Amino acid sequence: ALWQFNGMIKCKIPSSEPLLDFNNYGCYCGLGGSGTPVDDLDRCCQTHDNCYKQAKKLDSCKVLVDNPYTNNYSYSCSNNEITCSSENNACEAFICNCDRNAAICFSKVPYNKEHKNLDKKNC
Amino acid sequence: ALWQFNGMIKCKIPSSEPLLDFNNYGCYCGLGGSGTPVDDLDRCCQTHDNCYKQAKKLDSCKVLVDNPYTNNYSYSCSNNEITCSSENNACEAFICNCDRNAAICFSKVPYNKEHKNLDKKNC
Ligand SMILES: CCCCCCCCCCOC[C@@H](COCC(F)(F)F)OP(=O)(O)OC
Ligand SMILES: CCCCCCCCCCOC[C@@H](COCC(F)(F)F)OP(=O)(O)OC
Ligand SMILES: [Ca+2]
Ligand SMILES: [Ca+2]
Repeated sequence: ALWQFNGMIKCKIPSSEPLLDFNNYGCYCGLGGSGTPVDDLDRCCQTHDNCYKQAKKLDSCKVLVDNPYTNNYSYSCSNNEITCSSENNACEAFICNCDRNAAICFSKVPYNKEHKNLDKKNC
Repeated sequence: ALWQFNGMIKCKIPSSEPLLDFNNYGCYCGLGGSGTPVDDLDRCCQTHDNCYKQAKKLDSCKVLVDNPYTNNYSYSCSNNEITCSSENNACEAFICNCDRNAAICFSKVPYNKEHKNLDKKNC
């Protein structure tokens, strides 16, 4: 769910409030997403969005009541490393992987303040 | 919470249904507990019970709405190893530790079918 993803980014980037720092960034970070990513961080978000889309196609996900945003899964952060729990069922394990890859990506790319709340008339 | 503890024991003992195998065992495994533990597994349960008691004394726990049984915390199981998440707050981190130590203990001691549903008139 959204809360585990928030916690994953803080595990990788301890100094951030992700929901504040990464939501509404570029053409992909935030609900939805269209166009050409404006930068590398925006590219991370595009991959993550494709990952959730991939996930929804999954038979194990279509059976669940909740979508990738409210689908709680299990993970741990210890020493700034993320571990998706083996207790997660197929769908949850897939989302956890999507979220874990994005958190790592976020922590590896430059952040451009100018792309925050990006004028979606540039997407 | 009770559900994470259940999941922790299965992480260590993949062949079990803990709620079925370990509840109602000896004088300590299960809600409550009094007397002299009947065996090593029962001793594991006594330590775990003392651990929750310790936890409740904790200032950070007394502030919470829920007791150790319904207090959700975060952890992962990967390769049969348990990791308490660093996202857990003081109280949750303490319970997770209590639960993790008990799961490991359970997996290290012999199980005696004869102590199941132990005649609490022997406690
Ligand atoms: C007017 C309403 C528009 C505002 C958007 C609603 C706010 C809810 C947030 C939804 O969250 C969208 C999102 C969150 O970004 C991650 C972070 F936790 F760090 F913010 O998914 P995405 O895959 O797009 O990010 C890569
Ligand atoms: C008539 C009602 C009595 C039945 C008991 C209620 C059932 C709810 C279970 C409560 O659970 C008690 C308990 C669970 O044992 C762990 C396991 F998940 F493996 F079962 O805590 P404890 O510290 O004592 O174990 C060491
Ligand atoms: Ca998006
Ligand atoms: Ca007990």
